[PDB]
Amino acid sequence: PISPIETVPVKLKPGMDGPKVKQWPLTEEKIKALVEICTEMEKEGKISKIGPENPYNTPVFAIKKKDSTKWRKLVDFRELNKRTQDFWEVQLGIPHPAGLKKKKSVTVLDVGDAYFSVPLDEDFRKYTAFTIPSINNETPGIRYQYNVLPQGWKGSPAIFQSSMTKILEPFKKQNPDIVIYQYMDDLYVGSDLEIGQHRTKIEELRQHLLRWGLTTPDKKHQKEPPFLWMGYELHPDKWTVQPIVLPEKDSWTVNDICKLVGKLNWASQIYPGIKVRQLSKLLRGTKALTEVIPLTEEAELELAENREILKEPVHGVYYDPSKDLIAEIQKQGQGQWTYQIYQEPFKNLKTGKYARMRGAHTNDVKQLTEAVQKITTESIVIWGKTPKFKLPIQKETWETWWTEYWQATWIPEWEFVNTPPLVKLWYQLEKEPIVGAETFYVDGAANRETKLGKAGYVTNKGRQKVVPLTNTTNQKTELQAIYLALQDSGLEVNIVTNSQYALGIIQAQPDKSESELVNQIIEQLIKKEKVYLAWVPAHKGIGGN
Amino acid sequence: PIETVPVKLKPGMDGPKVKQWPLTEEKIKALVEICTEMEKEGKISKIGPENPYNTPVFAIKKKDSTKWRKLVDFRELNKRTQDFWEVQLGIPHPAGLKKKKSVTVLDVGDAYFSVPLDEDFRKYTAFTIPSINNETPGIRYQYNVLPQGWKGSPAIFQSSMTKILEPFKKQNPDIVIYQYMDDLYVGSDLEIGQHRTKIEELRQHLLRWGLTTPGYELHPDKWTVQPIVLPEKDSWTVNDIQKLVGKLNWASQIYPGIKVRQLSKLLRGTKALTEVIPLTEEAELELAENREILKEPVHGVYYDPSKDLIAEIQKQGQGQWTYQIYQEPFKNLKTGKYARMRGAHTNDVKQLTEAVQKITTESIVIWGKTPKFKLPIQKETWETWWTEYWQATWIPEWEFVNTPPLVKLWYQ
RNA sequence: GGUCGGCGCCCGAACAGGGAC
DNA sequence: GTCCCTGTTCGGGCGCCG
Ligand SMILES: Nc1ncnc2c1ncn2[C@H]1C[C@H](O)[C@@H](COP(=O)(O)OP(=O)(O)OP(=O)(O)O)O1
Ligand SMILES: [Mg+2]
Ligand SMILES: [Mg+2]
Repeated sequence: PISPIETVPVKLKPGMDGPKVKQWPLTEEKIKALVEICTEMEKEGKISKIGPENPYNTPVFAIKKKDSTKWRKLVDFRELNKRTQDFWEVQLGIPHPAGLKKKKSVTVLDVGDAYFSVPLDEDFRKYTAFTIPSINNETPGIRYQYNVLPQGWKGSPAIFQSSMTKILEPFKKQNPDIVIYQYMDDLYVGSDLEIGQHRTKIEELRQHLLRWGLTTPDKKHQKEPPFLWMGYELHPDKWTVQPIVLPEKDSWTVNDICKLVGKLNWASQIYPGIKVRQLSKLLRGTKALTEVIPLTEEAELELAENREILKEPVHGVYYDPSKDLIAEIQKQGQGQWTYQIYQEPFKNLKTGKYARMRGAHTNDVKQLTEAVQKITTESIVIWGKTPKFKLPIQKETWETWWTEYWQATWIPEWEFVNTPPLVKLWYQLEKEPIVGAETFYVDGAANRETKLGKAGYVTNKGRQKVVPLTNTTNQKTELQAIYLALQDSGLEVNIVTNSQYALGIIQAQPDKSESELVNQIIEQLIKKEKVYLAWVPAHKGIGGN
Repeated sequence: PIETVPVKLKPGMDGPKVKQWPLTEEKIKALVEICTEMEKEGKISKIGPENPYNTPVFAIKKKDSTKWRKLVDFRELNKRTQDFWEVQLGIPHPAGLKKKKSVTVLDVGDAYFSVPLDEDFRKYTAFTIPSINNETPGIRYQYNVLPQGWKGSPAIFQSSMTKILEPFKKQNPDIVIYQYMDDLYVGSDLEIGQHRTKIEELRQHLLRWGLTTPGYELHPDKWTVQPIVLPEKDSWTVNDIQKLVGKLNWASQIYPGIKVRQLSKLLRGTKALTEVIPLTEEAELELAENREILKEPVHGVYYDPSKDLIAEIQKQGQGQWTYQIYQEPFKNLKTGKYARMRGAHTNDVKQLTEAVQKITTESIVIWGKTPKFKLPIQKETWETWWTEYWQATWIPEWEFVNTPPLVKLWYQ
């Protein structure tokens, strides 16, 4: 029936009252389904007929379970949610199959009518009031309150998950070496007993769950692989993602694109080399989820590539804690990175991508460091340890970067893997001035009001330039002055400036900018043999600053 | 039998609601073992999701320990309990500690589990053990006794601690003892032998008084001072003088009497950076007066007991790290430099973590406060790695900066 | 057509701090 | 007061799980 587990004292936010909302008018089919349901639960212990001394009401509806005929009765408890106390969620993330160890025997149970088997706080029941029309117009309709966790009420998930832990604990304690992956009401149960002992242990556990009001219907995957679980198929020595079906469109709405990008993202956990930059690039200046947007040629190419990636078949393996984790990263271009985590070669635990872009200006070294950071944290969640890295950057490159950078930066144990394109720094600033090279004192400034500015330089050899700029800023004119000295100098050059801003952008050796100007500067820096940059204060009459 | 000190957060503030971060397997194993034992002793107990509060939990090994030690990050709870532990039940900081020749740090956190925690306050001390691969929902506990890591616990235990140390103090009245968080700072001017001996005695005294202990020997006198220094050259290039003038121009915000007029003159044309230019007699004079000013202390610079401390750190390269501690801009209470710490020449994060602990430990001794750090590191980088290197039972506050060195101010 | 909790990815807007005119 | 760097912190959308 209903669990004997003690109830969870729940309250409302101080100075707030229960909900007062009238039913969504709904389809007759829905009404019939709900009528069946409410009668059932009435009979069972789950629902109770309320009198007229119940002032509150909140709308209900129903959905279908997937590949099913049964209805899930939901309650739009939004308003009530606004007015319920906050909870601390105990669900901290999602189990992943690449994190499972190899077990000799495996079972996957599911709990029948999970929520409705858990008693609600007596004193709180009053607010879960809902009405159901017998017919849409014909009769007033019977109305009720819940005695058990509703479905749509913001406290239900954590209360269920915590109650499930509470129930499982005596059994788990009695059975130290039975692994139980508990996610909401899915129980993946794994052991190293022979199939007989294991089946016995399973029966024990189902009995136990029964003693606490919890039923395991015979939608239990008996130890017959493959087991369907958390969106995956679990074979004895491999797992795969359940079939992913990409959107196909003649004409693409922003809704379609969001759906496609989401689906590719899910896919990228085990399909190597999936990119989304170009498809994602079309969702920048978008307003309507209905708004249609033309596929760029480049986006088109990206989609073709992903679509044929999703053709050649893949599977991940399980985790062997007696072998090292390895994480291997390749560079894709345009700030896109992918990676595979494996233990034996060619046998991925899982794969993944990193494409995020942070800051206006950046370089490949920084982005690789970020991809390492992301993978590290993911690995800690999944396996609780940091994998050894294989990275497409020369040990010397990395040493030059981290030892000269003014920010603290680090990468854990890694080795060079010679898989092009290699990550490199594209240019290097001198630490000392260059003898025999022309010195440029550069300078730019603009008008805050009129947005007109000037950028130019004067040279120890008499070279001079001034350039008028239209619709600009101080910062812009400052990058412009530097850029003109780069444009007009030989292969070696010293450049003096008072822009801390421009100097602070350039000394971080970026190879990538949101800003065209900065990118042009970068192109110029790459063509030089030797560039020395220096700062001097303004308003003190240093040269032509 | 023991009476619990009522505790109320500062008016107009909620309890902490901070998300638990991912833990390595060895840290989760240690924590699971520790909390199991602690619940068996009543020190903590399970709570549900209807307690809306949370504080991150993790685990560390102290320097040379091999013994995992539970650490709760009560920073949020501490700055919400502030007038409770700083004002109502503040612990006095002894000006003499910092003057002592030798100062030893002893761990006494365990003691605090002797004392019940105010029933109404327990809910605020909630934490959640996480699990590898999210095999389970997190397991939530709260504290029944005074927790390690909360500034309230030394506050409340203060009475018992003074009562306990009373004899030893009576015998050795020359010795300063300071209680900060889970630590006891024991300073004296004895020569080392008799110092360490006395520490051993105190360890025994504490041992019999029902309180255990898991070298840690400071010498505040040798806490170096890192000033601003100008270069010395027989020949000066245009570039050298530009460097010299930017440095002096930065310096002037701290020392008002500094001037660059004569030196600036030398840079009037637009000469080649590499060109040597004779120092003008006036310029030499200005320069010498400036070395003189930089030799002297800043004027009117005093610790304000009502303001917080701030620490900035600069990465100088080659394992070298400079820092300043101030309450107001350009009014440095202290400057310094570390070199050759664990991780030198291979790991910036480990070095910086060490720097942060050294500096915090120094501030505790000198002022009885822990500074808020400005850290030269991207946030993600720090957050990913700092708990792997943390060896202390407190955690300072911090924020992130990215300040390209245009002038080499604190290192030559 | 419509509810909840978690985790992923992306977009946005505010707010705090800090520099530079 | 604009312009332009660190960081919060809340909102939205899609995917996936229950
Ligand atoms: N779309 C949803 N909205 C709110 N709660 C949900 C939703 N889907 C699932 N849940 C919650 C309520 C369920 O009791 C619990 C378990 O999920 P589920 O196994 O899918 O249904 P169920 O246990 O209630 O019935 P069944 O026996 O068919 O599995 O998760
Ligand atoms: Mg179910
Ligand atoms: Mg289920």
